[PDB]
Amino acid sequence: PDFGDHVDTSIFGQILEMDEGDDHDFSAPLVLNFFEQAEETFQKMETALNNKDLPELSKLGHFLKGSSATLGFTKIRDSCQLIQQYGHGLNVDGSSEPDEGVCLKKIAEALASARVDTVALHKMMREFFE
Amino acid sequence: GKLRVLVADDNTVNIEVVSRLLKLESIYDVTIAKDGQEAYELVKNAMETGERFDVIFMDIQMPNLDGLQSTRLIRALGYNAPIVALTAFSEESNVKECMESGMNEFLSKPIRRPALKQVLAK
Ligand code: BEF
Ligand SMILES: [Mg+2]
Repeated sequence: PDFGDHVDTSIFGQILEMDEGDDHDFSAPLVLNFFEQAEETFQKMETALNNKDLPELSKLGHFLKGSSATLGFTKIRDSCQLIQQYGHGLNVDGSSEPDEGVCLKKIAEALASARVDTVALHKMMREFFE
Repeated sequence: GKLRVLVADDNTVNIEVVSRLLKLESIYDVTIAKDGQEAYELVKNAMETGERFDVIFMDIQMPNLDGLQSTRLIRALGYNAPIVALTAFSEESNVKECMESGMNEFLSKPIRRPALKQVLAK
């Protein structure tokens, strides 16, 4: 299907090659599992923001970065990269942010992007896999 | 003939991908660890029962005990077979601390058949 900027086709295509057939025997469960994982991860991130645990958020960002990276979900991966860095108190340019508030805020902004892009991608996928 | 492999990661998505790639390479005896404490326990058990893991795949970041620390403990036990890092690179020299911890080879997510095969050949 037409995924847009939501999926790197080359990387996602390699996942489809891991199917034994055209029935998406491997791919469809895997992408289904990812969405379960994504939702749970987002919920653990919200708790961590509430507890204002930047280290926990850094680990959660990195956690989901690996699964989104494997499936070629670049938008979610990049938001996850940002949550990993801001959780380390790191800006994009590599500088340290002393202002915890800014880190918390920017993590929330990146999490918002991830939730939106996840919903968008959930439809594209639910169609394609059928 | 048959390889006995340990895969340690906290992310089931990455586990299932690695497991498929291993199955494609005719490797079926694959044990899973969800964190680095389980990984240590499994290697300890494996040495206690005399069943050697021929290779370990070790994610870096995991709850309870991370991959770096698990690897150091594993080397401390006297397990001397290869350990391969499953990484999601945010830096380049991240490998140095990994090698200092006892890891041998390096795979960066996304993991694919070409790179896994090169590791297994050696
Ligand atoms: F959690 Be691992 F370092 F991808
Ligand atoms: Mg991990």
